[PDB]
Amino acid sequence: WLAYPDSVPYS
Amino acid sequence: PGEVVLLDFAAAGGELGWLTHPYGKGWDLMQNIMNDMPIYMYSVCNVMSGDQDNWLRTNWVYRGEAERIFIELKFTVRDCNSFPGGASSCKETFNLYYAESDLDYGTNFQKRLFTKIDTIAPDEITVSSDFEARHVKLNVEERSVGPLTRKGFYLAFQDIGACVALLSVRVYYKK
Repeated sequence: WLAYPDSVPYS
Repeated sequence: PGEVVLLDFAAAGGELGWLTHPYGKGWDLMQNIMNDMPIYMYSVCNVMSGDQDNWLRTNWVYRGEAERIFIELKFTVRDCNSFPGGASSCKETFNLYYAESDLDYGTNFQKRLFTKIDTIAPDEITVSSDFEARHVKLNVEERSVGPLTRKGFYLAFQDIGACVALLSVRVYYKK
């Protein structure tokens, strides 16, 4: 499950 | 006008590294690129995954002249009813803490030194039809603490099993 739509890890 | 900003997560453009504990299992730095501008956030959503106690601590902030700081949060929380069978282990709040120190302790995080400011509750949850349509409900909450007496301070966020995205964390004092 994602907390925010269309979000992906940033690193 | 009369505000002096000490910390601004969204203005940093993904460059602030906040410490997480336990490492790699809870809060995560995320990006969204569906607008002209990228959006960054610290998110956690371990709602059907057993008991959660996930901590996120800011960088160290030099307080300078500030005696009382004001803390402004902007965040989303998804409806626990979005997750089938999770009416027991799903939460819709998280907890805000702080700690003062005269030096930056770096990666040494001792949650025992942190004082709770408040439980943060969303005025508006984001329900499934919102989320699925890419239309979140962004909440805005402000708290203050003081008098501050050390050289600097940290904020921390504790997740107890909610589906939360932190999009803005702004700390200021009034000159």
